[PDB]
Amino acid sequence: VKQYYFARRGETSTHDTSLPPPVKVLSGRSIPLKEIPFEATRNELVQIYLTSIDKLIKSNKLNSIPSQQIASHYLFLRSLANSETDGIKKNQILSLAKPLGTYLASKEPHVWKMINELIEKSEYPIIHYLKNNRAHSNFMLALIHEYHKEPLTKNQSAFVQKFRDSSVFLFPNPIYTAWLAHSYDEDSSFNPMFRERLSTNFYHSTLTDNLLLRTEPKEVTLSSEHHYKKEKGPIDSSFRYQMSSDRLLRIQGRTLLFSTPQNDVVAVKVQKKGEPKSTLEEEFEMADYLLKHQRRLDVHSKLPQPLGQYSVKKSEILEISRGSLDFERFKTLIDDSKDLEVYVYKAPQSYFTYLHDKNQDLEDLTASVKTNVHDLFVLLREGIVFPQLADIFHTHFGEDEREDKGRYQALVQLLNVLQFQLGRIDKWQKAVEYVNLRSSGLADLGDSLPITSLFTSSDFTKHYFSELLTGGYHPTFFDKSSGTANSLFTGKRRLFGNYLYLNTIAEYLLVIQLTLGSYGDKVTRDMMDKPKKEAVWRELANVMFTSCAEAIHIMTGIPQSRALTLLKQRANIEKHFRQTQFWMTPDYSKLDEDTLQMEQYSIYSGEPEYEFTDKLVSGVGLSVDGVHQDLGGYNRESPLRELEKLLYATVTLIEGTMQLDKEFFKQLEQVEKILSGEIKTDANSCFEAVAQLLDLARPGCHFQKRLVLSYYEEAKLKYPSAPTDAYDSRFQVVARTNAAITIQRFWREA
Amino acid sequence: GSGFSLYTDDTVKAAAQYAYDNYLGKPYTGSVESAPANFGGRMVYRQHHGLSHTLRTMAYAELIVEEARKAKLRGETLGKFKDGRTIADVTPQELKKIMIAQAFFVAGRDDEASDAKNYQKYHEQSRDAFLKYVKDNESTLIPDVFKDQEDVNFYARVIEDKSHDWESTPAHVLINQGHMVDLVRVKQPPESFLQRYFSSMQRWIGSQATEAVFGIQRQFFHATYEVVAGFDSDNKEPHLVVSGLGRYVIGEDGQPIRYKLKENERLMRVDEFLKLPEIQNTFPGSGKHLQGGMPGMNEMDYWNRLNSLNRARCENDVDFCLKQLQTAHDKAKIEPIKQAFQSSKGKERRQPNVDEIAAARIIQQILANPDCIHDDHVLINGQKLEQQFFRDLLAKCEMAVVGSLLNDTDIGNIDTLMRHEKDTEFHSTNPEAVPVKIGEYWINDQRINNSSGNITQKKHDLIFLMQNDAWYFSRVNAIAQNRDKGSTFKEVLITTLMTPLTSKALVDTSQAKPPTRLFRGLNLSEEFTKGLIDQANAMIANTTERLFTDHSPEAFKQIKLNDLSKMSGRTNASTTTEIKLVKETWDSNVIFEMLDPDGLLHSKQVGRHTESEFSVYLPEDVALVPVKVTLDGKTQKGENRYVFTFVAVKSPDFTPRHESGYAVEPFLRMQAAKLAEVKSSIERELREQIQSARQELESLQRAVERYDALIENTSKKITELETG
Amino acid sequence: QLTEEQIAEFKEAFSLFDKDGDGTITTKELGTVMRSLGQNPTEAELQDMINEVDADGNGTIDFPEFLTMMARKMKDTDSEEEIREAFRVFGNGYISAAELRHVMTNLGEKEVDEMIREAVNYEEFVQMM
Ligand SMILES: Nc1ncnc2c1ncn2[C@@H]1O[C@H](COP(=O)(O)OP(=O)(O)OP(=O)(O)O)[C@@H](O)[C@H]1O
Ligand SMILES: Nc1ncnc2c1ncn2[C@@H]1O[C@H](COP(=O)(O)O)[C@@H](O)[C@H]1O
Ligand SMILES: [Ca+2]
Ligand SMILES: [Mg+2]
Ligand SMILES: [Mg+2]
Repeated sequence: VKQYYFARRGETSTHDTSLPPPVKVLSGRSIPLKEIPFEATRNELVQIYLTSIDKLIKSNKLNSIPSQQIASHYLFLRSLANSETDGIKKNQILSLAKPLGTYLASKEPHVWKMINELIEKSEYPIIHYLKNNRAHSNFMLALIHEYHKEPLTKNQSAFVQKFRDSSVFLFPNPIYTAWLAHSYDEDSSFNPMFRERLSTNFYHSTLTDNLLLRTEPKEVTLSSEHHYKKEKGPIDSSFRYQMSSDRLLRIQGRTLLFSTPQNDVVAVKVQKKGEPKSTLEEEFEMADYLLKHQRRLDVHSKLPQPLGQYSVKKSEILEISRGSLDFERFKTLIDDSKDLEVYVYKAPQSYFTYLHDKNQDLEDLTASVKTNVHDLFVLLREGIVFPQLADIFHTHFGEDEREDKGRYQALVQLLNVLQFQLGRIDKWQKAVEYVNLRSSGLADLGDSLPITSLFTSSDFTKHYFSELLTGGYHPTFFDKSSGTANSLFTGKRRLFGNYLYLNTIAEYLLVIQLTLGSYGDKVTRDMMDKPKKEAVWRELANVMFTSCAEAIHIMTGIPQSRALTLLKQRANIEKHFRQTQFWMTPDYSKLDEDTLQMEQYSIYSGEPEYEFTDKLVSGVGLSVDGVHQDLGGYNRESPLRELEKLLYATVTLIEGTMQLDKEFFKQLEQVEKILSGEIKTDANSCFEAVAQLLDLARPGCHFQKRLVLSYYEEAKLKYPSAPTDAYDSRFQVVARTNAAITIQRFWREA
Repeated sequence: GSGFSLYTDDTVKAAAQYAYDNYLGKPYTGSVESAPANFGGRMVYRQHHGLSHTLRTMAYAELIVEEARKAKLRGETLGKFKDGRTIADVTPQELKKIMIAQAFFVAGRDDEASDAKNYQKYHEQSRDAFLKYVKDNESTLIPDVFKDQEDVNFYARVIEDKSHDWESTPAHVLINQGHMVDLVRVKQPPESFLQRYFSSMQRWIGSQATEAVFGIQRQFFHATYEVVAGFDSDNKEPHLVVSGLGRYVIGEDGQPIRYKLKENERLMRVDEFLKLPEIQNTFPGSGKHLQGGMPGMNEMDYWNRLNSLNRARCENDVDFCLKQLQTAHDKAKIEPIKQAFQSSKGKERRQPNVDEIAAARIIQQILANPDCIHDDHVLINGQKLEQQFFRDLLAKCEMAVVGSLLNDTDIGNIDTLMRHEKDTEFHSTNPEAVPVKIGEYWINDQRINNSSGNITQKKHDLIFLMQNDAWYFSRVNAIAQNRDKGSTFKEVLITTLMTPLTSKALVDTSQAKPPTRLFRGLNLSEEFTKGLIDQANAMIANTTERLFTDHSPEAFKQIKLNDLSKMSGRTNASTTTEIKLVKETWDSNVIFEMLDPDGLLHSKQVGRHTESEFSVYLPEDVALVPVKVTLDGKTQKGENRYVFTFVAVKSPDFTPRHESGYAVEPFLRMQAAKLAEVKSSIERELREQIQSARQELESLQRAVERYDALIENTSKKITELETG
Repeated sequence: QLTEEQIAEFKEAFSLFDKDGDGTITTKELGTVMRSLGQNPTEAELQDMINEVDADGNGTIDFPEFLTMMARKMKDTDSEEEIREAFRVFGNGYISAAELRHVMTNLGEKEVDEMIREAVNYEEFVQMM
């Protein structure tokens, strides 16, 4: 009855074990590829910034620069000094910051008052000071350029070239993680989009990149009782289903559906043209494993019951399935050999209706979608990945010689060098035509991989993600002084599994989105009342946001309502509604240019519109083949901008929450050691440590702050004869919130 | 130029949204012609002092500032304030403060009453609303946009308008004149109010800038679905004196006196008023007419347009109205440029010219017979062609059409020529860059990558070589643009041979349609950058929209006398649709942004190697006319980055005027020598008939044992190719 | 029977303190989880609890087991003195009602109509039940 997972998460030294050698082969030259270290380069740039601050102070012309910049510099210096642990460096940073504080107090009393108010709330006041569009201004880089009178090294130049939209990209790990976590707060108005009259810069993916480059390599250990670890005997049984065409319900793909007196369905899945018997055996075994561990894993879908796996004469199959109206086409799919292998199971009828079937109502669709999402993500936590839920392609033109092989990549910006946004989805509706998400729940369970196939070289990752595993090359990366091409991207060879994990999560969510869009498109096609169509599409958008919140909750454990609030901070549900309704229906194909542009104005409010120099085919819209609609013009980006923002927000929330928890426990260990006498330091240092631990708490989470308050009380008890006027407002606020929670709970109970 | 703009800045938009949500998007709390109106089924509560009016006033302020900057940059003298500052000296921060104040000017109104007491009450309420908004958001304004509370108080006092002070500071002038000029649409006598406002604004910026402002105001009205009133100099309505109401009257004799209900006198009319010497010598609108309404539609269509759901959207959605105004402003920026030049017939490259068919044939023979190349010259069956001949070919032939004249046999003969040459080429930039041999490189590349020898793979490899291998394209571009220093004759010959071939390969292998916006990166020194900025400012300052006067000749002269597109053409320039790529790979300190809404650039995509990269060979009939120059941050070295925005405009006025025969006379000499050789071998009238015509292509085409016959057949075919 | 918000808080804390993410928490992290959740077990009580409920030869606790543990512990520490301390945080014995609306609207879990109509001597309201 125990509920737990057969997979454990830990950390390794590097994912770079048996990868392709880091070499680019040109016409006849071999160019070695080299990594630019991230942490060392960032530290070098921070030290340069400190020297520039010293130069500024020596130049003693602070009255000539805006007070906002001085406040930014002072707050960052205070936060960096608090982060730094070495006594000498901390003292140097504080001495370097003192003159700015003196000048501000003397000449800007109100700015000084605001700065002090921020200081009393946090050990890293810079992160709260940058909870808005002020994060779009890179004061660190500006000062570095102003006062650094010598060229930056190649590594520093590359780092500056990559991370330049904000100065938060130069923060040390705890400060950057805290800022990223808090940027999703309700009081936060930050959104990663810098708009000017010239152009608009979306850099949401840069936050995820800067976060991922700071993480340790991850590893997943599968227990000896896992499906992919333990060995199982052959399929021992003598079952032989009796096929009678007088009760043949229908033919679905390469499967024969017969009826039963019990109202269930018997499905006979016949061997495919090129597939081996091992595929059917694996499907059988996976079905048994899931049916056995259903209670342990708490899977809500209706799993099929497998009955047997054996061989039948082809002539018999042809005889039984002769009367079906799809017999001719079903003939081609099956193997042409004399003898055919089969896999037989029993399932309810809803197991064969697809999740986008129009005959469902919105409530049933919502329930089925919730079931499918929950099952997918719990099985992901258990170490099983379904890379073939749907067959989604970015393009088919020259797919063989493409690095991606034409497979759509959810987080394209992260897995490639010099890719800036998601691309077109070819024949989007046909991608989820036979999706493995069914009304009952999951299906086609034999097409799964172990999660360890993402963190190591394997057929799947080598086939689809060779660019990530090999290293990035561009002529501008080539340094003639060494004969090597250096890039920050090559460093990802050490951590590619971390990227592929989030890519899989985003791919699941994208498949869900495409299925919902297909349902909405089919349902509203023959409707006439525009309000009814709008209501359908709005409900579908709500379902999508709820699915993303469920993914976050299952991955991190955040409450679903809070996860939805955090997502809504970053992604706009109204815009997603509008964009999905517009681009996923053929109506836009029957408009002239003026009306199309006028509608797009409302579709993308406060942002540039979607431009395409393509010809719309009447009745379909954007399509390269002319019969099947696409999502995006040829060689352009996908028009669903809010969907990309939502996917990136989801993956960023999950990864950043894990990283923030890691930082929080790292600081908690130091606090505990200090508070038990293991480390000898005065009262001020202990209170500083506890305040930092408080600043490393989850946004919107209270029990963490309760624990920190208890540790603060214990520390204050250990140092009764010490001043705490600095660390009193914040803990008083925490205590008041605790009391409010207690009162609310007691009242609502009665 | 700067990043800040009304249409993209977020704090101004937030201020406008707050004003609309709290004050402007609410029903009037009184009864003076204050009944909400219906437009397309949606309610507009304040149709005269609503959101559209405030957004239009803010747009007017920004437009006035930009026109003043242009006028100063034209060398005109502008009105001064109590200190030496003029309107053109207003900085982006001051403009932001002025616009945030302007967003609250009419917030405090409760009715449409126009009496003094109600005026003062409403302005007091507006001042209170502005102060409350600033106080509520002081956590992000008082340190950032406003210097301190004293500056906020200054702007609040401007909003209060206690004393009718409309000239003390730039803020007073901008706010008051924007608010006043927005009402030209409604005032029943249009000519008098237009003259008054033109005179009031002309003393601060000038006549040309005022005309531009009032010309763009009409476009703003059209974009916001507001009626546009016509201007009629020959109007018989009595003239109205805007200051107060005192009408002008003429004495009994007939002249003006320098209600009266005088017995034998009548009120002066508008037409008479506009004829006065003191007015017609300063008002450009005297004796001129403006057609009212939207041109190209009847009265019924116009009435339907003005009464539509779009009017309600403009009056109720801040972002929608801002986008409408932004689009109108961009169109008004582009329109005068096209107005100043003749109209292009089509959008296709012209047919081959006689001077270019000969060049194509010469290139064909050079490729087919690599042995014809010597140390530094080309001895082609009689004629010695030197470096300057090929330089003139590069500088005077449109190599796109020349490449269109070539066939796949040239792509094949590339291998023969490269095998013959095996010479060396040098980096144009960064001389200390380890030169390389070109023939060996091409042979090795073809041997390792294209063993089958198919033509399409050869075209792709040539395009790749042009797109990469700095050692090749740096020299080729430098030679093509005549910027090369110390170039060998072999390098010049290779450049002139490869350019049309690369164009032909790009045309053949390209499949995507031309994008409407492209970016190119250039690495330039500070002095050259300053020269370029001066040239671009000269372009921009003289381009204004017209109301009455026609200023097209000045803009045409300045653009023709200062064209900056010379440093873009003559080569297969590489561009990209994504500026992020430019800022991420090369980080150039200068960036050229080309807009091609019409598709005049014939941009060809470069195969994947790079999916966003295109190649442009600027047509001789197309000019790149700048529309703005912006300072956009700094490069990774810390140098200023400048972005020049150009608009591609095609007109015959930009067609270069070259002298023909630069490539044909050597050609006709070639066939003349060939005929003389064959006939000297022979030794009959054809020889003297063809020889007698010397270096006169038209005369030659008038004029024009088996091996000899083949020779004359070849010469004939050459001549009929030239004539065709 | 535990309230939905209590269940959500317990699930979040359990997931946070599950370091290896296998769905179970070891015995060295139970004390920290309890301190975070509000209940501060003594060393004797913690040792007894560990040796009682986590002596099955595995040493790990699954979430339903943790919920049973928490309900059992709360069954004997529901004294009203905790509510008295909560009210005392905000020595008159009469607490301003103007503060109650502020707190109940801008603190904790966000019904205030019944709060204002009930209307304040905190001890008297406690006895009101
Ligand atoms: N439900 C269906 N209805 C009709 N044709 C189908 C269906 N499912 C698959 N096909 C067709 O049959 C081909 C072979 O089926 P396929 O290998 O995809 O089955 P599957 O996904 O393993 O089965 P299932 O999802 O039922 O477990 C597909 O490529 C498609 O062309
Ligand atoms: N595999 C992929 N999945 C999704 N988008 C992609 C993929 N590859 C490229 N893109 C995007 O598609 C657009 C066209 O690039 P390309 O297809 O590589 O020519 C760009 O916006 C790319 O970032
Ligand atoms: Ca565990
Ligand atoms: Mg399937
Ligand atoms: Mg399958």
